[PDB]
Parts: sequence; structure tokens; C-alpha cells
Amino acid sequence: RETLQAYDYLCRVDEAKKWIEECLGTDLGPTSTFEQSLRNGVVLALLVQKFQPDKLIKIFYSNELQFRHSDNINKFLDFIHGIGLPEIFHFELTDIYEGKNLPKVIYCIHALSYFLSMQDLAPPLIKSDENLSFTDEDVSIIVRRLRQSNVILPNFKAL
Ligand SMILES: [Br-]
Ligand SMILES: [Br-]
Ligand SMILES: [Br-]
Ligand SMILES: [Br-]
Ligand SMILES: [Br-]
Ligand SMILES: [Br-]
Ligand SMILES: [Br-]
Ligand SMILES: [Br-]
Ligand SMILES: [Br-]
Ligand SMILES: [Br-]
Ligand SMILES: [Br-]
Repeated sequence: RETLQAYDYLCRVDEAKKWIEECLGTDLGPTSTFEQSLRNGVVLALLVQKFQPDKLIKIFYSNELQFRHSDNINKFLDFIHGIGLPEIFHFELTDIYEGKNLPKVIYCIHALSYFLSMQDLAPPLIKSDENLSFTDEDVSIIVRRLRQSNVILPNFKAL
């Protein structure tokens, strides 16, 4: 049951990654380290820029994850709120910056994809191939993370 839960969530992360890769037309590295790469808010802010082409979005760049990275995050939060994405799909700064609930970010990304794709404002998220696989090590890492984690995975299935 643990392995499967680990594998499924990795598929959810993979699907959100691919969707963003499609929107931005770029490669975003391994799925196993994708959640952590969003903590600086750059990718998410770049998403705002795409959907707000007439606005000049300010993005803080730095290898070191610091408080000013919050501004990058807030751009994305102001955006999903501005376009009317239901609040139940939103996440808080602490969930991503301090990384207390990264799965909620992935969840937010899926909901946004549907909100936009249903309106033909962006491409639709693509369900993971049935034979998509990850290394046993990557799966175990997620198993370990969920054991020490006291957060409940979001309801992707009800989307
Ligand atoms: Br499995
Ligand atoms: Br799932
Ligand atoms: Br773009
Ligand atoms: Br455009
Ligand atoms: Br801005
Ligand atoms: Br609402
Ligand atoms: Br919606
Ligand atoms: Br598009
Ligand atoms: Br851990
Ligand atoms: Br977690
Ligand atoms: Br699902």
C-alpha cells in the first residue's frame, strides 16, 4: 500500500511537471526533485508572465533560497486569486517556502491546469502513461518522506 501510494504521488508530480514544461516550452529536470525546485518561486512566477504577457513580472534570481524568494511565490498566489481559481485549491507561503506541504503545490498546479485547459487558455494536463516508472530508490524516498510527514495527500482524484 505504501509503495503504490508513493508511486501514484510521483505520477501526480510528473504530470504537473510535464504540463508546466509544455506551457513554458522548456525542460524542468527530474521529477523526484521537481517539488523542491519550485520553492524559489521562479518557475511559478514565469507561469504568471506567460498568462500576463502585457505585464512586466518582477522575478528575484538567486541560487540561495532566501526570504526575497517569497515575492516570486506571492506573484503566483495573487494570480490564481486574481483569475478566480477557487480558494480551496490555493496553498500558503509556508507550504512551499518552508516546504511544509509541497503536495498542496502540486495539487494547486493540477487544479489550475484544469481551470485553464477547460477554457482553452492553456493545454490540458496529460494523465501519466500506465507503464510510466521511477527507480526503486526514488519511490522509497517518497515512502520515507510520507512516513515522517504528517500531512495528508490532497484529493487529486476528485479533480
Ligand atoms: Br507500485
Ligand atoms: Br493520486
Ligand atoms: Br512563456
Ligand atoms: Br500572448
Ligand atoms: Br510584478
Ligand atoms: Br472560493
Ligand atoms: Br475549477
Ligand atoms: Br497555450
Ligand atoms: Br524525509
Ligand atoms: Br510531504
Ligand atoms: Br488522479
